[PDB]
Amino acid sequence: EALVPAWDSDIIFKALCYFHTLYPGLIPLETFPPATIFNFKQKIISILEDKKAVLRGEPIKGPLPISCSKENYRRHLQRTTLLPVFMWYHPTPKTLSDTMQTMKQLAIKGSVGASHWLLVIVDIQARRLVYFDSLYNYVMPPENMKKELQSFAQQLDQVYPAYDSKKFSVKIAAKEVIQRGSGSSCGAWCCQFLHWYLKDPLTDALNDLPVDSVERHENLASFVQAAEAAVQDLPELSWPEA
Amino acid sequence: MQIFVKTLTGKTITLEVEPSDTIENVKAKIQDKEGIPPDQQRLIFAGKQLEDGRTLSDYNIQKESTLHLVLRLRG
Ligand SMILES: [Cl-]
Repeated sequence: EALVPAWDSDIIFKALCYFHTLYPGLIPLETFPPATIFNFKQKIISILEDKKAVLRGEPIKGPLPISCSKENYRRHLQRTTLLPVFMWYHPTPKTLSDTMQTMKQLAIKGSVGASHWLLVIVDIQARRLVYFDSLYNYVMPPENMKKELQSFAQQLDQVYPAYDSKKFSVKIAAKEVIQRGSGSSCGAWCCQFLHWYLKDPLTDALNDLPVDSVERHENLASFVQAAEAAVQDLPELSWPEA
Repeated sequence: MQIFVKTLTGKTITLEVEPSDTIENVKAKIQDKEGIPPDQQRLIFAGKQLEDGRTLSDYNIQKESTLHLVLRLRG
């Protein structure tokens, strides 16, 4: 029974909560709503500004999560070393506001359609931005996304300076298509890649996958079965303690 | 009394409710405005999920309080 169903915002959130218990530097950012390709940079800048405020002992400007107490959120901003920025994408809408309307319409229908889950990891400790597209070039060619992210890295060096002067670097994770053998396995792939990264931030696991699509998909099914078992009894709509 | 319900787009819905209203009755009032079936809705106030079988007053919700509506988003 090797099924990989299309993972929704709720199971992705529960996996994040679980991954925080294992790696406390990960902050389980909410996915209701997740970021988009049109506001992920703004969302990350807002989070980093709040972390700077908590380190100075000042008030936060928000926005606050809805399933976390304000004081627990302040404790997670003090702790965190890694931002797991899930992004929901659809090829039809071309602005932020049009993408939010498309997201509501598909949420209410219960349809996957042409929608896709992407991941940007902000590694604060390594100063690394990592972009993972299981479909390789679903949004745009990778050399175009690297250029956009290189300009954003320069902005982050001003927003969130280190003690020393180290500049943010950019990694495009997928060197060719990852997700073969299914149209609906993107959210599962994102969580599997994030777990490999947490185990090893230099991971080369994407370059060591089975060649035939039916075996590669079976292995991801095993991960999905283990993750669903691990989160099943963890608290619904409730952040863990920092 | 009036209360507000925030959705994923950031748009706010206004409802007319009494404190003795059940959470299932609130979810029906949201269906009347937005066309979302109650079984697809979860509601949050003060960091906690509001449970079917309880009332608004069981959570000390007051005039002009804001609730959050959560949906499941596939991809
Ligand atoms: Cl954290």
